[PDB]
Amino acid sequence: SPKEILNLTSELLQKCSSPAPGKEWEEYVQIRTLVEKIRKKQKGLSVTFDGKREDYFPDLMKWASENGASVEGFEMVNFKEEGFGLRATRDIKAEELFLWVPRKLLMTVESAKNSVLGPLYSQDRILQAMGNIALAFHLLCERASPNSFWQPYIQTLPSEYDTPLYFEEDEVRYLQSTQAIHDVFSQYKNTARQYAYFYKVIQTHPHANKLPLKDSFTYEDYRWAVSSVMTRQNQIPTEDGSRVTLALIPLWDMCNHTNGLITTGYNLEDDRCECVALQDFRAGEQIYIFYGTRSNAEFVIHSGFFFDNNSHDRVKIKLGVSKSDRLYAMKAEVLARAGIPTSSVFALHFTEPPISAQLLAFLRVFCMTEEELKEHLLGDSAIDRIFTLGNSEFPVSWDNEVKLWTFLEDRASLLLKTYKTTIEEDKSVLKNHDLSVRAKMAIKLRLGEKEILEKAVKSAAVNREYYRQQMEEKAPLPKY
Amino acid sequence: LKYPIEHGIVTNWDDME
Ligand SMILES: Nc1ncnc2c1ncn2[C@@H]1O[C@H](CSCC[C@H](N)C(=O)O)[C@@H](O)[C@H]1O
Repeated sequence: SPKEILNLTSELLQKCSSPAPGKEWEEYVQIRTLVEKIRKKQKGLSVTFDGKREDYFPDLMKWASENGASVEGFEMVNFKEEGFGLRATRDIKAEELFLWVPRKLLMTVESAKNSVLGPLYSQDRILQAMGNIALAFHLLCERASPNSFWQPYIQTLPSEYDTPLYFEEDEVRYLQSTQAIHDVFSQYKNTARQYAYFYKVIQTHPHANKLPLKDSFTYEDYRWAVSSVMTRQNQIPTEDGSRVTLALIPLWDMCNHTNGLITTGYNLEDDRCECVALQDFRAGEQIYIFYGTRSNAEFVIHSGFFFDNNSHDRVKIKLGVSKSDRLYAMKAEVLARAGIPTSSVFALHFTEPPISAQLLAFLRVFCMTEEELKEHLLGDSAIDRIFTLGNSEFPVSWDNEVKLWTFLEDRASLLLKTYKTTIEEDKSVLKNHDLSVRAKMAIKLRLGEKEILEKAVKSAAVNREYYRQQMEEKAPLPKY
Repeated sequence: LKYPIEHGIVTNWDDME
């Protein structure tokens, strides 16, 4: 019944528009219950295709070929580990330009603007503010349009993903007490709110009348659409080069991820995405790219996978100067002069050094004495001292270093104590239980947070001892 | 690389903020 669904989406909209609530897990399960009740009453994806997704890869190649893309030297293969990807059919040398996609093939915020979505786009404040959501509805509308220019692309996309939107409740439960689970909560709530909001908007807006979505628009549709966008979308320049926009990039976006550097760039002159080989690829070898320097929390939540030995992995750490601090005003002014907020969320990194220049600078100011602060505020050398604040080669004093690394060691240790399991229990779960891909993603993610924190504890302890040695031996302070 | 392209670049999905 259309009336019951309208009733349920109004309840879902209400529920998912209330502010953030130790009630976040309860709220999440409450929203899940509503979403699953809606999902079980709907018919899955509004549009499904008769063939297997590989049945449509020849159409993808022919379409891309006719519009100027590279279609020789690789084939599509379903790999067990990464899913479908590209495999070399000839030897491809590192730095060879082997893959290119002209703009005509892309789905962009601009092509969304000029599509059947156009009228709703010009009127809806969310679509105008958020190109990622616009891209998601663009994909849905074209998916439900049998003569869309982009059907060869849409028919070769996956039908499901491993973003946490597809996790079972017990798979997300593994993440209780972590940092990442709050971003899992937010993604689920955002997505449920967006589905209910746009469901009602499509029913009430004249601009939506010609959209296929007006006759069918399921929660499954929206979960698929946003998961397609978050696991594949890209920032590229506009045609004029004057702005950035969001885009889906056919054919090239089939490359799976490995460690390395970004080797894909936009060529404005010839108006196409260009990819040079990240490494040598022998015939028979999967062609990989490096997606970008994201954390494993970002790979799980937004890309749907956990990358082992992600050398850019990190966790968040919130720090600020407290207004109870007797030196608050001085510290806040030094931070301001260094371009650093008095409170923010920093990162702790898996690769040494565990902290960035900005975080080192914050921690030095955080632990400065009044005399040290005065030297960063007054006189002909103050600006020089601000300039080196993020430079580990130029400490403010040995005492300042000992204090800040002591603080970091204790804080990272304190954070380790807030997890419901230890690192060793996590390894034991992974060794002794037989788990799904999704459950393994969750347990590896919670293990990775703790391992980053433990590495930060050891690193700060080592730094504390190094700087305490310089202090006891009255080493001469480096000068800038 | 003038316009490096980051596959699956993270975006803000929070329409309230
Ligand atoms: N190194 C990796 N390990 C596991 N999965 C990966 C991976 N790199 C990419 N993926 C998968 O590929 C998706 C990005 S698009 C890459 C093509 C995709 N495999 C497809 O079948 O269409 C991710 O959401 C994730 O599911």
